[PDB]
This record gives sequence, structure tokens and C-alpha cells, in this order.
Amino acid sequence: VETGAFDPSKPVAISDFTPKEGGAYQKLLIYGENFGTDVSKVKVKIGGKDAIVINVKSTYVYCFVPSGAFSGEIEITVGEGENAVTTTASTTFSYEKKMVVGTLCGYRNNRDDQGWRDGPFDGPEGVKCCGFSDNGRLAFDPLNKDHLYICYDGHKAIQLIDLKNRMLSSPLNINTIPTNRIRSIAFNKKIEGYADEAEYMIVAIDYDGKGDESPSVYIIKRNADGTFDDRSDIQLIAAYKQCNGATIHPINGELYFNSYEKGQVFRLDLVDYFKTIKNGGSWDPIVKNNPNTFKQLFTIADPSWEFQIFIHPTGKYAYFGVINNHYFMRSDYDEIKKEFITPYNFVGGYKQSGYRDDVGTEARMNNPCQGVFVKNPDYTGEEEYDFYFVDRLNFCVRKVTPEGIVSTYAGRGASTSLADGNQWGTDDGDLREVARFRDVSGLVYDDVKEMFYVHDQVGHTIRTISMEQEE
Amino acid sequence: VETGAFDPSKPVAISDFTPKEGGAYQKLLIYGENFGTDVSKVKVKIGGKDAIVINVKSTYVYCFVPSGAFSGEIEITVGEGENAVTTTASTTFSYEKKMVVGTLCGYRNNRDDQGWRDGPFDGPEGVKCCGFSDNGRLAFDPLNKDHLYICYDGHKAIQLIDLKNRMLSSPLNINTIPTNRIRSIAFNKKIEGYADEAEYMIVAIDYDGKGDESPSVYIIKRNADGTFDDRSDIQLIAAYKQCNGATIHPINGELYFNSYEKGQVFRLDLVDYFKTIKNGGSWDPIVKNNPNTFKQLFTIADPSWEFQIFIHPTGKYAYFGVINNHYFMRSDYDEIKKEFITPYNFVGGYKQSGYRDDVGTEARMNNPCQGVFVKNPDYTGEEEYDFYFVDRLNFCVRKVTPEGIVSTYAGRGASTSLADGNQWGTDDGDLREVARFRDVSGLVYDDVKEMFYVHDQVGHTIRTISMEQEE
Ligand SMILES: [Cl-]
Ligand SMILES: [Cl-]
Ligand SMILES: [Cl-]
Ligand SMILES: [Cl-]
Ligand SMILES: [Zn+2]
Ligand SMILES: [Zn+2]
Ligand SMILES: [Zn+2]
Ligand SMILES: [Zn+2]
Ligand SMILES: [Zn+2]
Ligand SMILES: [Zn+2]
Ligand SMILES: [Zn+2]
Ligand SMILES: [Zn+2]
Ligand SMILES: [Zn+2]
Ligand SMILES: [Zn+2]
Ligand SMILES: [Zn+2]
Ligand SMILES: [Zn+2]
Ligand SMILES: [Zn+2]
Ligand SMILES: [Zn+2]
Ligand SMILES: [Zn+2]
Ligand SMILES: [Zn+2]
Repeated sequence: VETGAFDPSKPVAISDFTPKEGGAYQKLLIYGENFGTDVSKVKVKIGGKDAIVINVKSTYVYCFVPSGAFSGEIEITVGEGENAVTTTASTTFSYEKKMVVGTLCGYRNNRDDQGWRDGPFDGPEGVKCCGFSDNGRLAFDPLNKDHLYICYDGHKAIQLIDLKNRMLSSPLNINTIPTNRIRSIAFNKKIEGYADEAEYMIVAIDYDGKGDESPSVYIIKRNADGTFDDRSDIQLIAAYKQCNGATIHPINGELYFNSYEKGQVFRLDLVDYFKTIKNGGSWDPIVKNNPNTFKQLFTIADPSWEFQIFIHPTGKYAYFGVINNHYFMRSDYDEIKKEFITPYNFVGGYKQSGYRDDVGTEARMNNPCQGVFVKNPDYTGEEEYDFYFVDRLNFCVRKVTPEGIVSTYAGRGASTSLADGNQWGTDDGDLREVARFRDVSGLVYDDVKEMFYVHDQVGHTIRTISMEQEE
Repeated sequence: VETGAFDPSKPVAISDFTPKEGGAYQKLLIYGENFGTDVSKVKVKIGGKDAIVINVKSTYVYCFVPSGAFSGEIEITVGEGENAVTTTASTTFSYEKKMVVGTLCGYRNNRDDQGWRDGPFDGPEGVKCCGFSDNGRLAFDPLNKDHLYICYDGHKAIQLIDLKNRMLSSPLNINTIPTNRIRSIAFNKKIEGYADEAEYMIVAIDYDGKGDESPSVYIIKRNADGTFDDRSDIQLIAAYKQCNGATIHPINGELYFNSYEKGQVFRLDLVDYFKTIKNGGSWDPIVKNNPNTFKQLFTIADPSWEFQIFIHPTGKYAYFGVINNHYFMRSDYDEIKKEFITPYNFVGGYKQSGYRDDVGTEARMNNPCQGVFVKNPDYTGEEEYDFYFVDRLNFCVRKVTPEGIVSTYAGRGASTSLADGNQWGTDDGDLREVARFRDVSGLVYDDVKEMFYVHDQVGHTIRTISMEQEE
């Protein structure tokens, strides 16, 4: 062989590589000897995973770090058959793990005829659980994050996704609720003299069968054994019409709920409710007849405005997600009055659906659904959180900084959307290169395990976003 | 007056505001009393600067924090004439200063007939200095950052911008150089036994008047009094043809220079040069006849490739800015051989001019010129720098992260480009809302004062990017 050509009678050596650490898709430069000058004659594995070889030039090889290369062991084989020579680098590459999309439970077969079935997360079709097909919202039991509840707009049971025993059940059949349009789940904060922390599940429903005296919000009391099920006491706490959600202030504990009719936002101090029942009184849930107790703070925009309220963990502000008109508004909280004030347009285009990462009202989204605040360790001032939400008709999770910069966090996998031409899909893995979702409606974040659970309504699955693990 | 209306017989009060700190363009919420409900009747000043009032609702006012509101004093006046009532908040807003574009020296009058004139940075037209009209490059004297040199492609003097005495001079008339196409300025690193740190200015020129034996690089020796001027010894160190720049490796000290002909990159160890002259030898600068001394490492792409070399402060890699074909390539440095290796496309589109912030080869630029590496305090690993370059025909400074994300750092002011419809201009101030440049060719960064100097070739000015200051 000539100068620079591969010599199969001599060893192949790796002397160094750079960078020494990195994540999947990182370009890696490997230095050594006897690599030859042809990509076709070189194969590289990193952490036991086959790696894409970019260029080979005698004393160096460029390749891409593969997903899941945990061990960082670098192995190279030059030549083929009788002439193949292999070596392994003496030091390991330091693989930096990334968040990845996974699938927890649920499935959709080729005929989409699996239906609904309670049971184990895993097993053969016919045994493993499935359903999850109506638009939904997620909420953890604040006293036990192994218990993840899901409510649905179109399925009249609130289900329990039990992460510890890996079982799906339907403990809440809410038979007295007059509709299957269940919109949200919240829990009370402790109320001195009246209610322990999360003793009550607060459930919003979307109904207008009794005109403007139609139920909006119910309250369900935890059983003596700690469960929420059909033995639980359930009471009507507010009735107007067309409610799309109810949310609890994380510091002061009052309840905010709306009506789509004119986009009203109502404020209820639960102390009024518990004080009345404690003194053997009759509670009147008819909002219109009691303007001092169910205080109407404002209308956020125009009539027929469908939205939910997401309050910052400090309680100092909230985002109002306008599901049917494709934007979020922001509202500041007056800490002395203990009320939110008239909101203003924050991110997205007023009545203009689309998909565009940009700043403020130049960003575009399409049917924004559930959102959550997540601590960003890089923030050091008084603002410590970013906001993440499922953008339903764009099949992804978006991120919103406090300044209003909107980006795409997970979904619409670049490589997978090329293979089949669809921005939607079921692929697990790398957040923006591979992973895909179908219509996404629900989202929660476990702030201790540092992971998201996502309700993929049209995939009929519960997905996860969490740190990859060596199996 | 009714409930919520302004009452001119009562004081106006400010009780609180949020956020407590922030920068220009921040939305500020001011709480208080007696503000009325009309924006037309309210005026706000912050730090003595008039502020844009957004919304007024009796007990709160929303406004934008103005540029230059250093003192943070909040003053509000409600009403007019005899009914005007003013109050000042008892606590000050904490104004966070930002980088701003400024103009150091040079000017362009309405007839663009000021020409060239050495002298003071300030004064009346006819006295204050001007010129700066040919495409240029900037370089500090490594031993004195008060001395900023500028060389020009089309003006046969190298000028001194003396930041201490605020005077422009022309100390280097380089009479023996055969052209006015001066392309770059560099300085040697200390060479044990031969040359002290920055004892020599290394100057690249663009010439082909003697075919392939045409001068490319000269070396100019510092005078006994520390100056570089017409008393300085000047020698030809390399001659091929069509050189576009020469750069010194910041750790090992060797010299890299190119030729546009085939896009060659040549490597010269200056020790060879000084050893020859020290021993009473004759130095032969003809590159073609001495392939072992002027080592040709590679050709970077196709023929007729105009580019400069920008080496990372660690010396571990370099970016090659292809001026005439609108992209940057990246080259890794082999620390054992002490040579760069064949480069690869990094950011921008190969032969595709444009303006687009994006990742890698999806980004678009137009005539990328001088670039500099700048430490980012947020980076904690082995990579501590970002890269900034002047994108000439896009009238701005762009930023390139090590991963290849290209953004716009300064220029193309949003508000000013609306007023007149031009992306170019002369405005000073806010980096992306107001400031504008015309064609930009030169760029340096003082890593101690934390400021950039920019050569705005068509504005005929030297601009600054630095922290705003209370005058
Ligand atoms: Cl072979
Ligand atoms: Cl929706
Ligand atoms: Cl008035
Ligand atoms: Cl140019
Ligand atoms: Zn090495
Ligand atoms: Zn080949
Ligand atoms: Zn159902
Ligand atoms: Zn359980
Ligand atoms: Zn109790
Ligand atoms: Zn009635
Ligand atoms: Zn207040
Ligand atoms: Zn825009
Ligand atoms: Zn206050
Ligand atoms: Zn008015
Ligand atoms: Zn001139
Ligand atoms: Zn001086
Ligand atoms: Zn000396
Ligand atoms: Zn000759
Ligand atoms: Zn080497
Ligand atoms: Zn793209």
C-alpha cells in the first residue's frame, strides 16, 4: 500500500478524540493510525451503537455520536473479511444524556378498533390498557404523585393512571354530573378551620342544558382511606354555563373559573362555601343571583371565548390560554386585593391559527391546550420559570419564556417527518430530530422526577418526556 | 367625579410597581391611586425620560421602561393645567443597563464630500477627522490597546486610531509595498531566541502584478521607541499571489496565509525566517520554490475563493470566512503536528447569499468579513466563547455559537428601518430596536473593557458597541 493507504498487516490505533464529552448528534473527531482514505471501508461503534461515518483521512476519522451511546466505548473496524482490523480506544467518550420522548401506556392498532379497556400498562393487545381518545387534561394528586388523574371532554369517567402499580382504572363515574364534557381537575389548598390540603378535588364541566343556571363546577371530597371514588361525597359549588376550566390560586387558595359565553372570569373564596355548610346553611350555586360571592372580575375579550387559566407558582401572574382563538393572554395579580387584573395579549396571533416560533404576538399556534410552569436552573432573579404547553393541531410541546419568546420543545421530528411527509406521528426518542405526537391536549410536569406526562389524544396514548436511561 | 374617575382635589399616589428591576422596553406595572381611566390624561417619566403609557385604570398604570432611565425615579402627572397633579414614587426602579451602538469618529455629510483628513475625533467639519471609505480591517497593538490600527483595501496608508488622545494619524505609508490593496494586520507571538511579543506587525496584501511570484506578506519591525512608522524596517516574508489575509496561531505562533487562486492555505514557521536572517543568510520569499518552508496544507474549496482565517483563542480550531461565497468553514487543529486539517462547511450557504438566522448551512449571510471570538460567562465547559462577525451587505453584526446557531446581535434597527424603509442607516442606540450600520467590514473586541469597535465602511465611521453610560 502507498503512503496514507490502509495496511491490513499493521494494527489500527486510536490516539485521541475531541471533544471528550458530548451528546447525540455531536460531531466527533477521532485521531489515530491506519484508517485508510475510504468511508466505505470504515465502521465505527460508540457505546455499542453504530455511528455515522462522515470522512476518513488516514490519521483521523469524523463521525456523529449516536443516540444512546452510554458507555462511550469507541470501537473502529477498518477493512473487510480477512483484511478487517479492529481496535478499541483506551479511554471512553463521556456521553451526555438527553431528554427523550417515550410511551407510557395506551395504543392504537392498524384498524384503530382497540376501544377502551382498564388494566395493566403492559401485556398483549386484549389485556393491556387502552382508550384515551377524547380531548383530555391531566392532574396529579398533590399528596401522591404516583396518582395521575385524567379527565375527558366526551368520556364520563375520570380515570386514574397509577404510576406505581402500572394500572389504569376508572374510580370516578360521577353519575350525578349532567354531561360527559369534563374540562379540568384542581385541588384546594389548606383552608385553616375548614379543609386540609387537597381534601377536595374541584372539577369543571362544560354544560348549558339549563340555560344560565347550568352547573359549572363540582367539589369531590376525599374518602377516609385517602381515595377519590364513587363513595366520595360530591356537591355542586358553582353554576352559570359553558365553563371551560377552574383553577386554584397556589398561594391564597381562591378559585377562578370562566364562562365561554362572554369570556367571563369569576372568583370564589371557598371559605364562603365551607363556612355556610359548617353552620348548617344551604349553599346557592347560582352565580347570577350572588354577584358578591361569585365575583365577576372582567371579560377577557369577545364573546364565545374558550379558555383555561394557568397560574405561575409564585401566584404573581397567570396566562389565559384561548383554545379556540390561538393565543395566550397574561394577567398580573394584585397581591393586596388578592385578584387578577384585566389581561393583555401576550403570545400568539389573535384569531390567527398557524405554526411559527417567534416573539410575542408574532408567534403562531393552533388550539393551545394544557400548560405548565417549569423551573429553569439557569434563571437567577425573581423569575425562575419557563412555561410549556401542548399546541394541539401542531402536534408538539412549545416553550414560552417570561419575555414572550416561543419555541418548539418536543415533537415534529425532522428525520421522521421526512420519511412519510407528516408532521404528526408516534415516534419516540430525540425531542426534535425523531419524536412525534398526534393531537396533544394534556400536560403535567413532575418537578421532583423532572419529567413530563403528555396526553396524546389522537395517538390514544400517554407519552413521557424524561431523561434517557441505560436499560 | 364618579367611582374610579380622577379627582384633581386629591393627591395622586404610587404604592408599588412590578418588576422592581429591568431594562429598556420592559413593560412596567405601577400601582397607586387617583390615576383616572384615560391614557390621554397621564404622563410618566422614569429616570427623567418620558415613558410610553399603555393603559390607565384608576389604581394602576402600565408603561414601557424608556432607554436611559438610569436613576429609576418614577414621576407621574395626571390631569392638565390647573387640574394637573404630580407625584414621585418613594422608591426607585432598578434600571438594568444594556449594550448600545455609538459613533467614535468619522462622518459623512449630505454631499459625501468630506474626503480624508487626519486629526481630532471631535470638532467642526473641516477640523475633525474623516475618511474610512475603503473596505477595512481592524487590529489592536497587543502591547497597547489604546492603539487601534486600520488597514484598507484601496488606501495605501495604515492608520492609527489613538483612543487615548482621540486622534487619527497615518504613521505607516508603506511606500515599498506595490499596491494599495492592504488586507490584514497581525502580530507575532514571542519567539524564544529571536523575537519579543508583538515586535513585528505582519501585513497581508492582495497583488498579482508579478504573476505567481507576487508579494503576499510583509513584516514590519517595531522602532526602539515602541512605534510602528516610516522609520520601521520592512521586509518581504512571503510571495505567491492574491493573498487575502495572514493570521498567527495564538499558542504556537506559526503563520497561516492564503491565495485566492485555488484557495490554498500556507503555513510558515517564523523561526525559519529569523534563524536565516540571524546567520547572515538570504531569505527567499518565493513560495513556489520552497515547498518545505511555505507548506501548502490544502485548498479549502474551489478556485477563486476569497477568505480570511479566524483562530479560536485556545488555538484548537479556526473558522475560514469565505467573503465572496457567503459562508464559513471550520477547521480542527492537530496539536501534535501543530497544523490545521482539511476544513468543512460550518455556517451559511455555499455560494448562496442572503439574510437568515438559522442553524448551520441553513443560515444565510452576504459578504461575511472580520470576525472575533468573545467570552460568554454563561459557558462553563471547555468551550468558553462565541463568535461575532460583520456581515457586510446585511449591515449588521451576527453571532455564531459553537454549535452553529447564527443570530443577529446588532444592527437593522426595527423602529428605524420602518421610518425610512432601509435596513441600513447611521442610528446609534439599542442594538436591535434602533441602531443601524451601512456596509460593515472591520471588527475588534477589547476583552478587558468589554466593547467592540466596528469599521462601518460606507457610513465612513468607526462605531462602538459598549455599555450605555449616564453622561
Ligand atoms: Cl478490505
Ligand atoms: Cl382544542
Ligand atoms: Cl384635566
Ligand atoms: Cl466583502
Ligand atoms: Zn492528540
Ligand atoms: Zn476513496
Ligand atoms: Zn368513552
Ligand atoms: Zn395507588
Ligand atoms: Zn377533613
Ligand atoms: Zn332560577
Ligand atoms: Zn392594589
Ligand atoms: Zn417578525
Ligand atoms: Zn403592592
Ligand atoms: Zn376613556
Ligand atoms: Zn485613499
Ligand atoms: Zn498613543
Ligand atoms: Zn528585539
Ligand atoms: Zn522566479
Ligand atoms: Zn496527530
Ligand atoms: Zn430550516
